[PDB]
Amino acid sequence: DQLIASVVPELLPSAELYEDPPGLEPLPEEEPLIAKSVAKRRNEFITVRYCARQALSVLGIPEVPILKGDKGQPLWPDGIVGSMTHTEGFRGAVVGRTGEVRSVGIDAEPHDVLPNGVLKSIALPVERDELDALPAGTHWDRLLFCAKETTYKAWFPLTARWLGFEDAHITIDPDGTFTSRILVDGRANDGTVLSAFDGRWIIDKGLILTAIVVPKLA
Ligand SMILES: CC(C)(COP(=O)(O)OP(=O)(O)OC[C@H]1O[C@@H](n2cnc3c(N)ncnc32)[C@H](O)[C@@H]1OP(=O)(O)O)[C@@H](O)C(=O)NCCC(=O)NCCS
Ligand SMILES: [Mg+2]
Repeated sequence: DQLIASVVPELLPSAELYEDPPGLEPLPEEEPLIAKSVAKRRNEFITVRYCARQALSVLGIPEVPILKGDKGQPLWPDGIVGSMTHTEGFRGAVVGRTGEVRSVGIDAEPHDVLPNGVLKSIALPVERDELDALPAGTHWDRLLFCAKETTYKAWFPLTARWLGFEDAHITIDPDGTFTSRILVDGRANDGTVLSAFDGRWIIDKGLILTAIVVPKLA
């Protein structure tokens, strides 16, 4: 039934909430990050971290703050990878152990057309042609955007480098998979090279959810 669980492997626990339940609070160490933030931002930050801590507990990790690094990335415990996402109607998180996977990214977007002008900013010309050829009945522009954001979230923990929308070609399959091909140098922090990612996607509840797992080194 759950969206994240439908697009990631069983060994990565996940949790998701569609509303902000009453009474949640950040951990004390997290409060400074949202002390001057509007209510919508506070709620998304707090609720998503409740989900992340639930998933962490399945791995046997007890309550821990989830702070943000220099580029906004979540700072997980040593030995853990994970990803979080929040949009109106969705907060979700997934975590895993570094002994089982290398990286994970997820992203939820509303299943609506992109705002005016955004497709031109995020798509390669060839991608625009590809999207126009896909079957009618899905907002392929929004799916592409979501998949590219997930690509960055899986890439950044392994490279510590920017990846722009123009720096990867994403090909969407109607069957619920996609691929991301990196067009820039793919050197990762540990000396390996990233060149392509395999992704999965689902549309339900008026939402798109995309996910990439970078698998354990073969
Ligand atoms: C960072 C980004 C991908 C977030 O995606 P989004 O769809 O806007 O927002 P989401 O709600 O899905 O995800 C937000 C969460 O991403 C996570 N995040 C932020 N920066 C991150 C990073 N550098 N690496 C990994 N995860 C990151 C955080 O946990 C954040 O939630 P928090 O602030 O409550 O901790 C997006 O805002 C962005 O800046 N994109 C530019 C880079 C990009 O997408 N390149 C395309 C590559 S092909
Ligand atoms: Mg999003």
